[PDB]
Amino acid sequence: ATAVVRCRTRLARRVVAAVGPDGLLPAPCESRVLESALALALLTEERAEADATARLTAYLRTTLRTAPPDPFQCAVARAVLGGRKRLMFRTVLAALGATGFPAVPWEAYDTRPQQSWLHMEMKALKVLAAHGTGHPDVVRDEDWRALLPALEPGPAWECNNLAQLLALLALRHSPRHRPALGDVLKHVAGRLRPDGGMPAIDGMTVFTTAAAGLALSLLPAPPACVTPMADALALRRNPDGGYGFHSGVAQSDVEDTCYVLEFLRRAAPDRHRTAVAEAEGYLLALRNPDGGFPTFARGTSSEIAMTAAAASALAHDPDRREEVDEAVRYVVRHQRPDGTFNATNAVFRAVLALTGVAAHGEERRSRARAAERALAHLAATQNGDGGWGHAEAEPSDPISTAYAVIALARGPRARPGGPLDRALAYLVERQHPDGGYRSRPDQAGPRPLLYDVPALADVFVLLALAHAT
Repeated sequence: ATAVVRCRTRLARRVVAAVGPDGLLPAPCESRVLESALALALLTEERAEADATARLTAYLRTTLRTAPPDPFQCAVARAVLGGRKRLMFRTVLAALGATGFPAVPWEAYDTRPQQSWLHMEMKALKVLAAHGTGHPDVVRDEDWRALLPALEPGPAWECNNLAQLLALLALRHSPRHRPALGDVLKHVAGRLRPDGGMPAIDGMTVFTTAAAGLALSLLPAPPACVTPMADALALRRNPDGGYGFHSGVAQSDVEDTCYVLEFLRRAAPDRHRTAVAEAEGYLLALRNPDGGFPTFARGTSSEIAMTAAAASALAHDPDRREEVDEAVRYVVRHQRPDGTFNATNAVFRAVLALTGVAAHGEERRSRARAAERALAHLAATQNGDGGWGHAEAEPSDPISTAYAVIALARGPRARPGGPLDRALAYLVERQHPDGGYRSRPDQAGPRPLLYDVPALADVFVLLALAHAT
């Protein structure tokens, strides 16, 4: 056939091959400087795990020399080797001796409990700031109580190594929590990767399996493995009907749940009808009065990408027309004067909602105009090699390009030399001999700090090729 179809075929064979007999696509996360530096600080202050501390140290020196991350993580590493976001990051550096502690009232550190990861991280930072400024009396019992999960053995609570490491750095100052510290330090040291670093998270297998299942379910003849992958996802659903990003993550989120719902709707709508209905209920319970959807917790601000993803995922059931149209109207109202709302991810989400949801009359025209401007922004920012980078002046990467391809697949048909044609040729050219893709990562957490789940590059390119072919 075409070079594009041969590319899609080799990639689909690779993604299918990577799915295991348990139905999951493994998605380990690479070591990250921030968590590796915090682990080094913790083990060093506790004079523990000598072999792990030396490997962590060599990992940090190597990584600064050969592949340095963003400037914040570099300063964190050098500290250990030698709005609300600003408060968090400055307190981390101050905890490591790199800057002064923010001169803020202590209430600056208090956060809403349902943002449960951030809540524990900010309690830990409050405790470090209270001790670091010489006011340990400030810490109240409810501050310590929020940190208790960090003293449980096994993998980190919510798969979140940053939250556990910050909590332990705080807890080692408390005489009544120190009996539990020795055992967890053993578990922490046991997490080091082959390169000697600490990963940000245990993995992203739920997110990655769902997105791959969706991509596979969009092929002309989906492979048989979509059924065990649907099964593996549905038996991991949380009590509220939603999905966390990995096994063992109790905090459901909208983005994971939308990928699972979209996949299940295509691959197992009857076999998993109850899981489908429960994920729909999860999303509907989260919807804000303005018609948008938050990332995790209702009452928190609606976000464009989450609003667009939920609109698309809910559009299947005709009983939800009202909710879906309100969400798409929210997307139209929030388009920026340059057609926007990395750069290409939100455009992808918005364009699929703008063109997938059925509409006629004046609303059809309004949505069509919005999608045109978004696809025009993509055409205007396309790089000479046919790809897109994570911002307009950045070199191309396959994942940013994959997102743009999914959106452009909803525009006019590919013409030779046109933007979609050139983007597909870019992806064809970037396929590695083993059939896969290597890419700059685009997942962030805590925003804007990137972490690298390499399995996602193959999956998002496959999703793009499946949409575009």
